[PDB]
Amino acid sequence: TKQTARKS
Amino acid sequence: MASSCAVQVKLELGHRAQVRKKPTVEGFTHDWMVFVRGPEHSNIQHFVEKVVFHLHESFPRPKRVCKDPPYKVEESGYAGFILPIEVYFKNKEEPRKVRFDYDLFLHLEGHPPVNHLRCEKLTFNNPTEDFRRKLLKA
Repeated sequence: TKQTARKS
Repeated sequence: MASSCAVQVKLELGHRAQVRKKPTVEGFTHDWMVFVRGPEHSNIQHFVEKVVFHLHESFPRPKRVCKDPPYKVEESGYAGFILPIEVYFKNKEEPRKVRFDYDLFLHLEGHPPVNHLRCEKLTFNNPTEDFRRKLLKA
């Protein structure tokens, strides 16, 4: 399912 | 040598991550905990010298070394990231360590907290006698 943003 | 041996040990990596109902003043929206352990709470310290968690560069002090069980890191944050984990063995010979790239992903507000388990099997072909007896104590 849907996940947060990543540090990127 | 007439005989040879392969010793197999099981590791369990995993993490939990939970949305805080109010973010910290820094904007940390999540509390999470990542760990390395053996199954059935077996004593992997018999052959594990330390576990190194390499956190994302944004963290202060991103190198987290756990020299004793529990091998875990508890932190608050705002985003998921790839977490390289180094498990050092009590072994003068090679392999000296093993590496796993752990996906520390976080879930959205309103959704269940993350609870993830990753099972890893290690095989050591013909270890030294001293390392072998440690591996078999686990």
